[PDB]
Amino acid sequence: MEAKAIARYVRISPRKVRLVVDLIRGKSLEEARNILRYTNKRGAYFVAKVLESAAANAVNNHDALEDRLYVKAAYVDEGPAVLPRARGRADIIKKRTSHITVILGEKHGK
Amino acid sequence: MEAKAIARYVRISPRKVRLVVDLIRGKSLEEARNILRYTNKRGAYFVAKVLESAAANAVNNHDALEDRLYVKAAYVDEGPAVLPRARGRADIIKKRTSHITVILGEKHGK
Repeated sequence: MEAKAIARYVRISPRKVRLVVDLIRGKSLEEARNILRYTNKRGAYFVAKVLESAAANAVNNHDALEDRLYVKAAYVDEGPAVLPRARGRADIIKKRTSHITVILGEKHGK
Repeated sequence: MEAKAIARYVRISPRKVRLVVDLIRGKSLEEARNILRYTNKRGAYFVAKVLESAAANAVNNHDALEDRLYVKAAYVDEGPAVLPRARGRADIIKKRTSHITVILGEKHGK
């Protein structure tokens, strides 16, 4: 009935990612892919990656049909702040992370 | 997907209920409540019921704070069909029922 995928600790600000997921909510899988390819917003690549994982889960788990898939939900949860360069005590700032969730469903199913 | 509630077999056409859930997606819990109270669309009552169930679960069981809750996702799936008559031959579907899902989460992100 439903397929989903989640990407955790993505190194992008939730505020930036939110801009991208709102573009694809409610769109067919085909339309969502097209939108993400032609937007130039930082974060598109990461959202496209989760979308492709959700589609694979739909096809592998429930043998759902990709041409019937659409984005029922897409949202972002705030992750912890993290210090890049792991541990090198230089002079770098802290960046926020995001957890991205995409849920796909198909028009007419079982 | 912090706190989720679902209402199944709602005897209202998915197309009609969708117009209601689109209004509250992404809003804070308090604003969604006011939106539903003032909206004069069929299905508002059933959406309100699912929202309140999700809110009760979030606050009572998940120890989440009502002031930080927002509608991360809200969507409608197509449910079983209703025939034109209860007995005798039928050659068309009258309408479809709907399943409504609402997922609440805390603050930041969208």
